[PDB]
Amino acid sequence: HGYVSSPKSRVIQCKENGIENPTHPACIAAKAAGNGGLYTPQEVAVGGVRDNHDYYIPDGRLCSANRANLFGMDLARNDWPATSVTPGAREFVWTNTAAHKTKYFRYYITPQGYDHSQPLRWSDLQLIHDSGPADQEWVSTHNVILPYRTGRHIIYSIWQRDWDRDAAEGFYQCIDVDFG
Ligand SMILES: [Cu+2]
Repeated sequence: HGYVSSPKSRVIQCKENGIENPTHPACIAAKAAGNGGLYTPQEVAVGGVRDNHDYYIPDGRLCSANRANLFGMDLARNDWPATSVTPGAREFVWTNTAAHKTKYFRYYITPQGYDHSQPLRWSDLQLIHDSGPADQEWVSTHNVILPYRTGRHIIYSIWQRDWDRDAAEGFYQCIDVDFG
C-alpha cells in the first residue's frame, strides 16, 4: 500500500484539490467520471500481478488500475495539475502506508510530442527507471533520470510487490509533469 507523494501523483493532486467539491477543472471532470477512490490513494492496486501488468489493466485504465472509483483519473487532459520538471535527475518518492517486500519500482514516461488527446495506453510508455528489489520501506525514493522532453508529460510509476518473498500485487501511479 502506497502512492507517489513527490511529485504529487494525479490521485494526490486531485485529493488535495477536494474530492467532494473540487475547484480545478480536471478534478471537477474526474469527480463526474469516478473519483471516490481518491480517499484511498495508497490502493490503486491489482491483486495477483506478477510483472504482467498489462494482462490485468486495459489500455485507457492505467491511471485507475481499472478501478471504477478512480475512472476520473483515466481522462485525457492537458490541464492536469502538474509539477514543473526539467531533464535530468528528479527525486520521486512513494509514501507507503503499508510496506511490502519489493521486486521493483519502475517508472515510465510519454514520448516527446505526446498530446493528451486519448487515455493513456501501455504502448505510450517508455521505461525510464527500475529501482531493483527492496525490503519493506516506509518511504521509497527513486532518483529518476528524466529524459529530454518539452511540454506536459505523464509519468507512470509501478510498484511490484515481491511475489516470491511475500505476495503478488501491483500499485499504479500516474504523475503529471511539465517540462515547460
Ligand atoms: Cu499493500
